[PDB]
Amino acid sequence: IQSLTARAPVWLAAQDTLNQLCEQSGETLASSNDVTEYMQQLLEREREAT
Amino acid sequence: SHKQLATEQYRHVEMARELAEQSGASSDLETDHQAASDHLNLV
Amino acid sequence: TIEERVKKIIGEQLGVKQEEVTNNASFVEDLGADSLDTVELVMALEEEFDTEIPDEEAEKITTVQAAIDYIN
Amino acid sequence: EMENVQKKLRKLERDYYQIREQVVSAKAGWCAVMRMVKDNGVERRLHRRE
Repeated sequence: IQSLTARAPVWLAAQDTLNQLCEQSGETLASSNDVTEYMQQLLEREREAT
Repeated sequence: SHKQLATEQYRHVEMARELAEQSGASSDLETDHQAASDHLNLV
Repeated sequence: TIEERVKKIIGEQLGVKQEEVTNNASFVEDLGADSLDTVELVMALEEEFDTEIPDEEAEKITTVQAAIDYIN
Repeated sequence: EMENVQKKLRKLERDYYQIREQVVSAKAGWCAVMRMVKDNGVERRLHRRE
């Protein structure tokens, strides 16, 4: 319980930022690799719009 | 603590009852031993 | 009648109106009240009727109807 | 001694009674606030669960 309690607030802050970020986008993220692939799609849209 | 106190009250009453019986027995024994002391003096 | 107490208090403790609660449903999941909210509801019921409900009996009120079943 | 503990039980019982009124009266107001807050504030803006 002490370990979990020390860990909790950081995880909660991270989750709030993540939810805000993915909701700001159209697609919902679920993993590190998923975030990376979304990076790549973002780059492609940059270089088309430009 | 409420239920514990109820149970403790019940047990306490039981012990008091058996001690009352021993008190009565002690009075009876005192009667008998008074007679016994009288008998010793008579002999 | 006297049940107006329960069917009132329930709403006042859960944000729903008097008629919203259905006897078939369950407080734990079908009313949105979590563990803390259900504890508050049962304890408010205890306060209103100036009585006591131990943990074992108190845990048997997950359904809407039970709130009156133990009362009447 | 046990009779005096019984009287302790009575004192504790009235303390419990006080606490119980506190709890129910507090919920009565929680109800109203969470009714009004549903104008999208509670979603994530006010509920800073960190």
